[PDB]
Amino acid sequence: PAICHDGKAHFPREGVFVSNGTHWFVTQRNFYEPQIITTDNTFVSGNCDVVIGIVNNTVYDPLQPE
Amino acid sequence: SGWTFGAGPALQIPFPMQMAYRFNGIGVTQNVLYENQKLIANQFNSAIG
Ligand SMILES: *[C@@H]1O[C@H](CO)[C@@H](O[C@@H]2O[C@H](CO)[C@@H](O)[C@H](O)[C@H]2NC(C)=O)[C@H](O)[C@H]1NC(C)=O
Ligand SMILES: *[C@@H]1O[C@H](CO)[C@@H](O[C@@H]2O[C@H](CO)[C@@H](O)[C@H](O)[C@H]2NC(C)=O)[C@H](O)[C@H]1NC(C)=O
Repeated sequence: PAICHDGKAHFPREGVFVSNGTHWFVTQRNFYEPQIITTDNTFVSGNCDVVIGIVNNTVYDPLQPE
Repeated sequence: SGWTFGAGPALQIPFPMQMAYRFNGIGVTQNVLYENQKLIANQFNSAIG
């Protein structure tokens, strides 16, 4: 349902989280297209204790390297 | 499978995920359901009872 980077659930703005076994991606509902889980396609709103089934994984910040 | 079985083959999806998708359908976003899932389950069970 969500992804916990640093104590914060990251829900997908559009599409669902999928993992090809080891690496988690965000894809649309009606067509499989994996995308790296960034802050653009995910919105953070939560505490990461209430959601059930949340996986930890990690998110990629497109501004930190720059 | 939610609505996916109404279009083609049934796409097996978890029920909390399907419910969050239904909430996204009506402009409520997934975080509401994933933060109130126990309350929603209790309300649904009470209504069905
Ligand atoms: C899931 O997909 C990812 C691709 O995002 C795989 O990661 C590797 O990514 C590099 C990119 O530099 C590719 O060159 C590799 O071919 C990818 N690995 C594989 C096995 O294809 C990741 O390994 C995939 N996970 C599984 C279990 O297949
Ligand atoms: C996901 O990250 C969380 C971050 O809070 C970690 O949860 C830890 O769980 C252990 C076991 O109860 C506690 O002792 C720690 O205090 C928790 N926090 C940290 C920062 O270690 C853990 O790394 C991951 N948990 C799961 C279930 O994947």
